[PDB]
Amino acid sequence: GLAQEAHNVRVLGSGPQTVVLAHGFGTDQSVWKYLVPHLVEDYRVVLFDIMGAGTTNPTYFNFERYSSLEGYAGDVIAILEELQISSCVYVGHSVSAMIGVIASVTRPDLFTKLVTVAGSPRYLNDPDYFGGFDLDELHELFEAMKENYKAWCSGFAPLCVGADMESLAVQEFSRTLFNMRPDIALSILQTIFYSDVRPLLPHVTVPCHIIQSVKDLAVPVAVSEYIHQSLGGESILEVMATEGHLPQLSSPDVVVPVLLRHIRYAIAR
Ligand SMILES: [Mg+2]
Ligand SMILES: [Mg+2]
Ligand code: NA
Repeated sequence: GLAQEAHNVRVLGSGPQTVVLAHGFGTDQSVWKYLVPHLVEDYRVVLFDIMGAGTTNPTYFNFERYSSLEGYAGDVIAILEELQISSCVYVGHSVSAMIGVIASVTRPDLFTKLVTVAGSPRYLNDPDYFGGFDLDELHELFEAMKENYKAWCSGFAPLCVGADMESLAVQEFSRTLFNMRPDIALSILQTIFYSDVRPLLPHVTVPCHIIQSVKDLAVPVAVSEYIHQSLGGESILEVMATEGHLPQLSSPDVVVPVLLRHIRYAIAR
């Protein structure tokens, strides 16, 4: 299939229950490597890479399509229809959280449940909302990406994963970051940091399970609280006693059980 080839779609497990695992910026579907073995016995598991990941063809990259998160939401829908999947649980890491939120407002029929890991509808600050970042901070971040991409990746990965340089996850993430073509990495990260999905949250109807590390460089806990307060369907908040923006990769011993519970169980009342 077209989307299956372009997004490295892999379908594992078995059964009528389907779980889609969608990774965030700088990594790929390997971010789920410790969760997948605990799902395949009970679920059909759909893995894919978002366009622009270092595992995808950079000559392909459609800069206009991916200048807005709507392009990534369209990709999710196209993958499910190409796979003829009419219903799934969608687990979205970082940017893939809001991508699933957007896809669920366009096509609520495709999702029985959203599970977000370190999602945020807005990273910039305004007088009534603290996203965590201001404009000149972002400017200097983007200039570092342009000036020395390898040095940027090497400094960014430990801060993002929230661990020392020699952490396994830091080293994995350093490598997947540096496999992105620098102009594509910059374009995607600008699309992410300048997004605003806040107006869409009240229009969500799919129940959402909102997960993050208590200490996440990219997501203040107050943002997760804001998501819970703004969503138009049922939702539950579970802040984890972990540090890091890729907690399913760096702290799987405790984060995999959290994800399993929220994939498996419905919100009470
Ligand atoms: Mg991201
Ligand atoms: Mg206001
Ligand atoms: Na639904």
